Amino acid sequence: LSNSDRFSTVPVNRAKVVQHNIKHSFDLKLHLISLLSLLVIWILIVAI
Amino acid sequence: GGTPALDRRVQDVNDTISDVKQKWRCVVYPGNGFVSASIFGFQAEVGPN
Amino acid sequence: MTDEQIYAFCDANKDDIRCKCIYPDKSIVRIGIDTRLPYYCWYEPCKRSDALLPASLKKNITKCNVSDCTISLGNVSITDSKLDVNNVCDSKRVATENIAVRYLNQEIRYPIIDIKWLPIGLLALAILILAF
Repeated sequence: LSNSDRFSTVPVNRAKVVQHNIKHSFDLKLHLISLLSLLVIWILIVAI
Repeated sequence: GGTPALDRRVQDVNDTISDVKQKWRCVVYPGNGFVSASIFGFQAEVGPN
Repeated sequence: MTDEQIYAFCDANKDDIRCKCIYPDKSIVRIGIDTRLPYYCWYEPCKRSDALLPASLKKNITKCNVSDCTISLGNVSITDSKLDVNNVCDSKRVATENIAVRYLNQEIRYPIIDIKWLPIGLLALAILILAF
């Protein structure tokens, strides 16, 4: 009962908690990074 | 994963009673009908006096 | 409320549901004595939220349903791991590995270079004048 207020009387949808955590989190833009890297490599070798 | 969602707002008496002896149980009474019973006796109604 | 008003309420109407735990029938306490289990531990009116209880009755009720077993760990040292101590002394408590998720209210840092770089960057552009 020390941490009784730590628990929830109502049920908790923990899947939605994890989904909001994923939604509002830093986006490692590997798509942009990969496109930029390929463009850099092509410019450095083929173009220049 | 984890554990199933639990709604405290709906009270279940069986959660608090951890001993079978203390739970109220409907059982067959050979004398007449069926009666409630437990280690605390039979559920009863108040008489006149 | 105060004990005197409690007694007045419970003896004005000794059959009140709220004032039933305080003034139970002698049958209930005698059953509790025979069973060797105090009546206030199992009596249903004593569990009512609106049931009023004096100091003595509540401090006796607190004695009901308490286990006596002690864990005395030593010098615990854990790194890059997870620890969870549950004082379940074979009390019909199922092994629970429920992961406690929370709302990470994260603030995303933005890729802002310290604007103290603004003079230096200007100097960079300035060196184009050397190429002229």
